[PDB]
Amino acid sequence: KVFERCELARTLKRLGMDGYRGISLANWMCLAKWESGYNTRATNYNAADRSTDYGIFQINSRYWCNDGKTPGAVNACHLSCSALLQDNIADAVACAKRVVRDPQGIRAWVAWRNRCQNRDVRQYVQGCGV
Repeated sequence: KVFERCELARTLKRLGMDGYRGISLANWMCLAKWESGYNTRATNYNAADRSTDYGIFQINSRYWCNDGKTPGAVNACHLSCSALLQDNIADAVACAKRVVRDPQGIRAWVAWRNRCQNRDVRQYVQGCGV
């Protein structure tokens, strides 16, 4: 599923993401926007290390979910990577929360550092009623 902007903002708010571990909804929107264009079925294989990024947040198989084909990988979210490809994003959200419970927080995603950090991210949630 490819979410429309405001639809996703409200979906994330309903799932408890607004201010989760200090991260505003607009930061999560900026992250989803740049990671996948709000696309839950997006996948990205990383030839260099044999891992794959899954879903709307492009969560990596090396540490977060199990896809069985990533060498010496772990599954910190304790989910099959398939769960990160559903139209319903509850599991992907549960996993993104797990990710940010670690020290780095939202900084875990380099795309967030490149396109969201220290930027005016208000536009991602404007007019969405969140």
